[PDB]
Amino acid sequence: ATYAMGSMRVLLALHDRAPQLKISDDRLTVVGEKGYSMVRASHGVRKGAWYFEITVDEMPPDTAARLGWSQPLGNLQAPLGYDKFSYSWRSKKGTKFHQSIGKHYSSGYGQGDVLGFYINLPEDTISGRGSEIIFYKNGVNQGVAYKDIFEGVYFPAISLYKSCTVSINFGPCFKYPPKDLTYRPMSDMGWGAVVEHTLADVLYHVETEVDGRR
Amino acid sequence: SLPTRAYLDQTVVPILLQGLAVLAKERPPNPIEFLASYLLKNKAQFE
Amino acid sequence: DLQSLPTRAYLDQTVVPILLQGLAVLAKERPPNPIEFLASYLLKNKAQFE
Repeated sequence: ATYAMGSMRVLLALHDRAPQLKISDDRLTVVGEKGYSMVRASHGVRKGAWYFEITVDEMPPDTAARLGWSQPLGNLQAPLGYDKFSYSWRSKKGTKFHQSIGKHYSSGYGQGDVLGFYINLPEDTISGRGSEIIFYKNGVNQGVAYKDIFEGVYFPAISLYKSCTVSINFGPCFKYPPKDLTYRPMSDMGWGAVVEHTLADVLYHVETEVDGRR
Repeated sequence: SLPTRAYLDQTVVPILLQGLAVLAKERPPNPIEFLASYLLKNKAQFE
Repeated sequence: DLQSLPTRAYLDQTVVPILLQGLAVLAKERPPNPIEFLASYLLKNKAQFE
């Protein structure tokens, strides 16, 4: 059995997606089609603090997005946040959705906004700091949207209503990196990042062997 | 002549990253030889 | 066995030790053909690492 390495980079998933969504060749941009449907990223996280960004490239009138995090069982033919498996943030009025229950959260977002998505899943689920989902708008923390979330693997997730266009940035370089929290970029989950980190560590070691350090 | 890490970044790190990536993807039978061959077959694109 | 190892452990057990020594030799010698020097080092020294 060969190691299940997944995709070298974190991208929008090839098959773990609603077939009617239109996904770019580089698998970082997606366009909605008619009623709400969803796509997950190719890697998801189980523990630790993680971050990604989404830019609303175009949002014509009468189009909408619900963006956030989804476990593998989240319904791909429903808006994000429809069931217990996902948590989302709606462009219209900034509502937060989970199990189809929409609650006041923030002001709305739309075309040109760069949104940030933070999740923290502490190792110790009893005495740890507590699990959290936090949304950012153009670098501004919008508050803890959800806490004490269902344990599981969470994938960056995008659901779009009609023909709006968004682009997802998993890292490592973000437009508005949060100033108030630590995190790893979602891009660290691609096995190409593990290769880069392995070599980066080796190069640091070589530098110690050759130059010493002061 | 640059510092150690700088020197390796400008000479071999880009092609080495690529060979390591192919290595990790394909897990070939003789990885050291496979990596040495990869560096030679692709030297010109980085030389 | 080895094809089943996670990415970093796979590299640990295959190429990292020879690369760790080879990159240091390269950094000290500064030869005019770095890439080929490194590829040569791997072939000349493979036996002590396989």
